[PDB]
Amino acid sequence: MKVEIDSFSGAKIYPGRGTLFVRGDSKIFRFQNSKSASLFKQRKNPRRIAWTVLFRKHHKK
Amino acid sequence: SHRKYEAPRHGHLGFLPRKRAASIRARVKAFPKDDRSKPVALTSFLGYKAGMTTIVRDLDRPGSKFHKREVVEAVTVVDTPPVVVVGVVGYVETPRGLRSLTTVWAEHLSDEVKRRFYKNWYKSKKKAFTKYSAKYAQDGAGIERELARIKKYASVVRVLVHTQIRKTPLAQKKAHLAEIQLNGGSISEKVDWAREHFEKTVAVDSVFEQNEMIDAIAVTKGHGFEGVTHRWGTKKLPRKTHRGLRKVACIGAWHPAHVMWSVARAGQRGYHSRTSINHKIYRVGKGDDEANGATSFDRTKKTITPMGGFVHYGEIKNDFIMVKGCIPGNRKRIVTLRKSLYTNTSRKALEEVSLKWIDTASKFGKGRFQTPAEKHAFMGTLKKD
Amino acid sequence: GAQGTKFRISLGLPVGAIMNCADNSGARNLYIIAVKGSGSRLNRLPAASLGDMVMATVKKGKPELRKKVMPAIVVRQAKSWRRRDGVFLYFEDNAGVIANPKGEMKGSAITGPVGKECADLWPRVASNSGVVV
RNA sequence: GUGAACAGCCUCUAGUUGAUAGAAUAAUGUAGAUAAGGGAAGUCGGCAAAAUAGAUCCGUAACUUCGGGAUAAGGAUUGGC
RNA sequence: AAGGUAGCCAAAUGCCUCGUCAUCUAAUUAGUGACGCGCAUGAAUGGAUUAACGAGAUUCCCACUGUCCCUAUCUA
RNA sequence: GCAGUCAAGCGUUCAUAGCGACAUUGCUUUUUGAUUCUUCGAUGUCGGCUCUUCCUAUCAUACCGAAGCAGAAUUCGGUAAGCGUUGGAUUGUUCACCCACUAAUAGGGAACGUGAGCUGGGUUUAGACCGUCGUGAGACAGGUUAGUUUUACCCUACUGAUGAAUGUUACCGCAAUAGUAAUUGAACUUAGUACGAGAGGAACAGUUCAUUCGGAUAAUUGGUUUUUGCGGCUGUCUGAUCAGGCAUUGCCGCGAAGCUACCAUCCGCUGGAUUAUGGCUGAACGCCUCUAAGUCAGAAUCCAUGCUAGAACGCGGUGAUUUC
Ligand SMILES: [Cl-]
Ligand SMILES: [Cl-]
Ligand SMILES: [Mg+2]
Ligand SMILES: [Mg+2]
Ligand SMILES: [Mg+2]
Ligand SMILES: [Mg+2]
Ligand SMILES: [Mg+2]
Ligand SMILES: [Mg+2]
Ligand SMILES: [Mg+2]
Ligand SMILES: [Mg+2]
Ligand SMILES: [Mg+2]
Ligand SMILES: [Mg+2]
Ligand SMILES: [Mg+2]
Ligand SMILES: [Mg+2]
Ligand SMILES: [Mg+2]
Ligand SMILES: [Mg+2]
Ligand SMILES: [Mg+2]
Ligand SMILES: [Mg+2]
Ligand SMILES: [Mg+2]
Ligand SMILES: [Mg+2]
Ligand SMILES: [Mg+2]
Ligand SMILES: [Mg+2]
Ligand SMILES: [Mg+2]
Ligand SMILES: [Mg+2]
Repeated sequence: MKVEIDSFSGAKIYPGRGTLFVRGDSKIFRFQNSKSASLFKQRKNPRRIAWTVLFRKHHKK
Repeated sequence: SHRKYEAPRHGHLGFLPRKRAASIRARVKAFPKDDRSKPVALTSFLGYKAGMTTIVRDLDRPGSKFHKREVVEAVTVVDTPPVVVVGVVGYVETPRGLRSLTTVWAEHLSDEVKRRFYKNWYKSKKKAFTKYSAKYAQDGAGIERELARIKKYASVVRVLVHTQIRKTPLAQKKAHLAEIQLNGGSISEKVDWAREHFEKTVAVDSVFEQNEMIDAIAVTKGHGFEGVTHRWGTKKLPRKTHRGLRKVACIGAWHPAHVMWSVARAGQRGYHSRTSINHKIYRVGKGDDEANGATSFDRTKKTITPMGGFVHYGEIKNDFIMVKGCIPGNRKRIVTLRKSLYTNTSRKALEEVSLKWIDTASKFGKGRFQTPAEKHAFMGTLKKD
Repeated sequence: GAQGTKFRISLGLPVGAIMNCADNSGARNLYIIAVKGSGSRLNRLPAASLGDMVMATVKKGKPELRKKVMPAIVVRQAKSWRRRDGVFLYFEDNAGVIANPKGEMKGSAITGPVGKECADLWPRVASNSGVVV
């Protein structure tokens, strides 16, 4: 098998978990759950969401 | 006049009546045909449904698009601690059907089985089988006399077994007693096999094996009184409908001047006996084996129990059977697993299954980690520790 | 002229749905009036999914393609479906391409992604498709 | 107090706390709600429901009894400090 | 006694009739525009046309939606 | 409306492959008439929607016979109602007419099934308009518009649910009877093969999926939110702060558990006896004949296997059976 990475939060995605989204520009997005998928659809910036991997990297947590 | 348009009937008329089952333990109404030229073995086993999970495996199916490619499948786990043999029963053929002739019990019975014979166990004097045990106090002529009668007259032999309910995380403490038919060997061999196994345990791996099709017999989940719309799947009436719309508009013609048995009516839904066939075994699990949930590819040291335990059930500390797909009945319910009644060779059976990965994430939410070690490695140190 | 079979995909385009035109035939949208190979059940609308062949009419585009019935093939689906590898996926819109009954495309180019199921079933769609999934 | 406001919503003075009760949470209802993808294919009929909504700025057709049509249509903005 | 003029129409008025042609639709006994020997249109028993107005009768389009595909769930 | 008999002729030749004039015998009550027996101290009246069952004069599917059946396609007929027979535009429509999918879009009954099941568009109260008719009040199986759809708590039927009495009580079983279920298609391959001058163009076995239906199930995905679980936001109130009340669940985002969806996943068994039909042996009738005696193979048919219920007046095995 292969473990994926959430496109919004950076959480590992095991087989069968979450959903895969293909945008009009043929770019693939992966989400571990509907929480990050909903935040992605609301046009939220991952770097401003405190519990994401990108936020912790930016603030050196 | 004839109906304007044709449509198939709603519901199946062979599963009538839709009433509550007589007992919570579903009856086994048929056993596989006996082959006398084989060693004596059990034909069914008892267990408790724990929950469901997910596995990943390669598909071995030439001609399919997903041949030699990974697929994701749902499985059901049944907790199956060893059963204890506590008696035997002989049956005689009669023009009026099979008739039980004699029952012989073991000398000693644990409190688990004795609780089955009481409704008020805490107040009872616990006198059950006290006088019967005296039949063993002598040389055993009384016990030997009844065993000879079974050998001489009986044509079908079954053994009385009970589960070890104390080994499960359940709170019942009262064991389930059932009859299991013995197939293989002559009548004398069946009786001798039963006699030697008195007060002994029979493990699940001695009954079933890997890649074997089995049948599941259980009572379905109950839902109480239900309307026709969900009980039978009839079409909902328009929004304009006066006096309600979750009904059947016409329940019968003028003649015959009666409501017919084939018309959908509101009533009990669920808690029915069901027999589902052709379920393939994916894994026969060992209780004392660490890394139950490990495969030859994953190689991590983890049991079959998901993080936080099975929801509403608990942990799996005994042997288990992994069954592809879903099984009738809900969690914590006693189920009966039976061997198939025919030799299936549709190439869906006979396929060798090798698991690659077993999901052990928490089923109490959107679980993200297979093991506690994975969570610690991903998150690092916390304020708690 | 399907080149094989297709595992079942969730239906999301019943009769009456309008999807975008993904080729350069001059049409802008497709109005679905039927689905090839659909079954029969009282009150149930025929519905199509990725890789299905439908009968459609062009509602906006070149007038020479309007007011007539022509076959079409769905290449993108907004309704989520599960593949046999356990992945639920969906596209941003519904799109189709004009084809003849034999499966040959009327246009010569496809814009946007194309589902893997559609490409395998229809070789001509795969030839004119740039990126698959 | 909010706000254009005798609107809706909350409060002071004053006045009530009256309408048979307890337990449980089946079906079917009455009343109030939400729904993936499609979008009137439902139906005699878009019935019912949904969408729109205040204010400021921009922009506004045919026709016309020249008074209108007009908030036509169609866009942008709105907190706190 | 005079023989339907100016107009208007398969119109809420046409039996035959789902009239004929065009338009609208994948497909229309519907709608609209034309045609008129009009069973049985027609001039204060008022004819024809009309901006604005209408809890009036109709057709189509956009938006919108559990009306429907096909049902599910929650509260009193 | 449907089905026979006869056979002048049609069919290049050839009555009866498929048709069939002039005549003639029937069947049906899904047409409309004829009649006026039942109901006027009232049996709710058109169509649609919903739902069950029945009939076969069979559209499709199974197995066959026949052809002017080379193949492909089609046509006629037999056993067969087991299993299906749809989505839309216009019309109140029954009917009709087109578009399209499909293996196929067969015809009918059940008080012209079904209004204390719905709906109320039409017809068929009272308002109003038009045309023709009438001096007029008014008429029109002509058109047009607006017009209250009541009651079940009783008996039975049906769906589920308890239960006295068979020494008491408990556990494990038997199976009389009743019910019963699966369905159809495509692609690959067979095969560009058989067949055919050519054009064209199969089938059995095997494989992979799908359609309609059924029974379950909730690992996953999606829906649902009084977890009023966490966070955010407006107005007002508690002096401020903290933390809260009210706005009939204030509103918004996320949201476990439970429930739930061809919007999710899993599963849906194989033996016997036969129908049509094709045969064996074989008389009647020295020959000949599937039939008379006997007998073989045979259908989506039937009976079982399997599946559901368990007679509350059908039955068996086994445990323990009380002293103030
Ligand atoms: Cl049935
Ligand atoms: Cl309710
Ligand atoms: Mg269901
Ligand atoms: Mg009503
Ligand atoms: Mg869970
Ligand atoms: Mg929706
Ligand atoms: Mg949506
Ligand atoms: Mg319509
Ligand atoms: Mg309709
Ligand atoms: Mg309205
Ligand atoms: Mg006229
Ligand atoms: Mg006109
Ligand atoms: Mg005059
Ligand atoms: Mg008389
Ligand atoms: Mg009556
Ligand atoms: Mg009456
Ligand atoms: Mg009637
Ligand atoms: Mg009524
Ligand atoms: Mg009635
Ligand atoms: Mg009645
Ligand atoms: Mg009316
Ligand atoms: Mg009137
Ligand atoms: Mg009413
Ligand atoms: Mg009984």
